[PDB]
Amino acid sequence: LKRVAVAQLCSSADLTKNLKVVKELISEAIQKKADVVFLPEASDYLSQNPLHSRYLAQKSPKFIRQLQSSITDLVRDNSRNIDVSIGVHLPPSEQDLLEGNDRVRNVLLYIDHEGKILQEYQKLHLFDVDVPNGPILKESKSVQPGKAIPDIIESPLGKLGSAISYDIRFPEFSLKLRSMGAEILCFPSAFTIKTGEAHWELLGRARAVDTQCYVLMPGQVGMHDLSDPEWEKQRRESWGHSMVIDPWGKIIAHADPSTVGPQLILADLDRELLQEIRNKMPLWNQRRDDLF
Amino acid sequence: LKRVAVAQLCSSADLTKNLKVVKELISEAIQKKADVVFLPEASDYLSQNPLHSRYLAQKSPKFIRQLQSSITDLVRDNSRNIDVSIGVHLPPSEQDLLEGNDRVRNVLLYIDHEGKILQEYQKLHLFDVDVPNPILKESKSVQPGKAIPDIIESPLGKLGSAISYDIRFPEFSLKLRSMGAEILCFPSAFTIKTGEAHWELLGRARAVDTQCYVLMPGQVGMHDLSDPEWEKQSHMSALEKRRESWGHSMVIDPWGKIIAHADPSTVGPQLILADLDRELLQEIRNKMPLWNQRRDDLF
Ligand SMILES: O=C(O)CNC(=O)[C@H](CS)NC(=O)CCC(=O)C(=O)O
Ligand SMILES: O=C(O)CNC(=O)[C@H](CS)NC(=O)CCC(=O)C(=O)O
Ligand SMILES: C[As](C)(=O)[O-]
Ligand SMILES: C[As](C)(=O)[O-]
Repeated sequence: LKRVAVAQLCSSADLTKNLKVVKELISEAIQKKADVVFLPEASDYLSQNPLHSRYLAQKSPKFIRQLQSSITDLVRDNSRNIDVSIGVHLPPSEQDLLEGNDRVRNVLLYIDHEGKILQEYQKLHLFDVDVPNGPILKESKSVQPGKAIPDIIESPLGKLGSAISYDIRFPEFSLKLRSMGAEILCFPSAFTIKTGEAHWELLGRARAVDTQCYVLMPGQVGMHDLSDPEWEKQRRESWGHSMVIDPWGKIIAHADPSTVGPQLILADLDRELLQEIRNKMPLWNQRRDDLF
Repeated sequence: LKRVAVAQLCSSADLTKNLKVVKELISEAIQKKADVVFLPEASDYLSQNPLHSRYLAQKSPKFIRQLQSSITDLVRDNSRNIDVSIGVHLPPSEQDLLEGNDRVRNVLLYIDHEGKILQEYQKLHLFDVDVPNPILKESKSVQPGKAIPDIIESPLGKLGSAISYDIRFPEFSLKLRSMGAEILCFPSAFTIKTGEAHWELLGRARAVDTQCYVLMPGQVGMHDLSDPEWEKQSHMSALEKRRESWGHSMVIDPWGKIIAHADPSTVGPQLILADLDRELLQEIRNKMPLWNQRRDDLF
């Protein structure tokens, strides 16, 4: 049994305020003896519009640098290792701008105990959706789509496949990650209210059952304060309900609905249980690759 | 508003008795103005073992011919059309036998108002599983299919067909949608343990993944598999001579909402109805155009 921490937070437009919350949650995860802590999509910031996102993304490389140092500081101060999986934004590359693409990158970072960035997964599927009884969102206006399938990470919990929010809606991605050797899948998200109440738990449980993997789901929660009285002169609401799901689709950890804002949930991952399930229903020996 | 009927029943090893139940359910569906009726996997029979299955599959063609005739009779007698989707077994062909394959075919039939068979879908993924808290191995008695089922232009809209365990392989449902499906059916004989766990989850998930209406006809109850004449012939003792099914038949919309569900407080056969709305399906697809956003450059 290995210990995982899944964080639930509420990003603002303020990167310093967010970093403080992120640092405390990681510190809390170390004390509760988790080997990896998982934090939601857009943990660095959420923005009012495409232009505000481009503005804040410029501050993101600094945010990341300070995060890396905080991890090494906390590892040393606590006398135990931890790895960090976190959703951030990134500015366009120098090539990207000359190439005529001035959009930010929605990225999931994996940072080991040495503060070393092991993976930068850029979101493949972008949220361009007219939410029924909800907002009209077009992620592709401010965000550039990723170019590659992310590698399996040999994590302290085991083999990890990573994805971001809307990626969860495309089963072929999760299936491919299992084919590559995933034992654990993560879906850090800033999930809307209306789709969240409809599909969050459903999709999380389905992907766990479909792939026979543990599924980790860090989610943003509540109404986001996008207030920026520096950018405004000189709406977003997230579902929360962060959870951990076993390879049989059972919820084994869930966020406390009462407590407002930042919280941490804990679960112990069992490799024997995972192997038992895959042995009893060997789906990966039963696919019809000849046809599909 | 196109009306579908989904049937829940409890198959025995007696094809004559099973046919009677099926005829009554189709008759009821016509009276209730259903345009298509969907019946479960193995509506012709369930068997005690792989040998029993092969013995019984020999009676299946006669079951099917009589069913075809009943359909045209009922259509005539009610002056109203209905199509029928029903799971049966079929014996192996001469070619199968020539190749050393004497296993039966687990087949989903689509039969039209004229008694004409438009599709025989042979199940692709066979249930070979250690059920947590009876070991089942479908491939001992059943040969896997080799074809992807065509989309059927049904009275309700474009139909994709699948059988039970097929539901666990999302790429199959995704393919049906890619080929133009608006409705998916998963006629089934699902175990209690896996039904409790995953029946509702997988039905709803497939609905949401594909943005299709999902139809879920299920076997229910403890099956009576006794066949004294076969038991005599194969020389079985009492000790030599179990199946129980989940039921919970349902109709799910493209957003994942259960809109029709079997009544738990009735034993044996029952019919559920739902009026399907193509406009709801189109609206959902327009607002979240998943099939315009897939990454086929990578998958
Ligand atoms: O805007 C940013 O900066 C980061 N991107 C997000 O927060 C996006 C929306 S634009 N959230 C999702 O895709 C969640 C998926 C979801 O809600 C569903 O699949 O139903
Ligand atoms: O023996 C026969 O005649 C065939 N009858 C069946 O009921 C078959 C295989 S034994 N059932 C399933 O595949 C149900 C799937 C299921 O229960 C799951 O996906 O967990
Ligand atoms: C390497 As595998 C058992 O996830 O197909
Ligand atoms: C259902 As038949 C015996 O006509 O193939």
